[PDB]
Amino acid sequence: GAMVYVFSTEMANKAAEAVLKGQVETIVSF
Amino acid sequence: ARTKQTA
Amino acid sequence: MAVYPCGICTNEVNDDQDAILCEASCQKWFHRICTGMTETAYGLLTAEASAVWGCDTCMAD
Ligand SMILES: [Zn+2]
Ligand SMILES: [Zn+2]
Repeated sequence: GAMVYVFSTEMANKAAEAVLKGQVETIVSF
Repeated sequence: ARTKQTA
Repeated sequence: MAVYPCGICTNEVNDDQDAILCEASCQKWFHRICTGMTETAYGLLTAEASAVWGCDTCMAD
């Protein structure tokens, strides 16, 4: 896709832990 | 994201 | 002399090291360890074709 989702290290680390727990959703805003 | 693990 | 000096430590970023490109802005390579990024976050960002990472300096801007 054309969209680009930008992660900080903090966000990536947090996302990663959630993914392992099956929490895969993040809410788009801008 | 582009890493050293990127295929 | 390094071709891709780490954005944090300034040592060469080699192909056999975990490292990520600041695609958000500055386009320097950064060793995963230098950034404080976990192995799991690194594998996740690698697998996310639509995701890019930004270093702390670039994200703060
Ligand atoms: Zn480094
Ligand atoms: Zn940067």
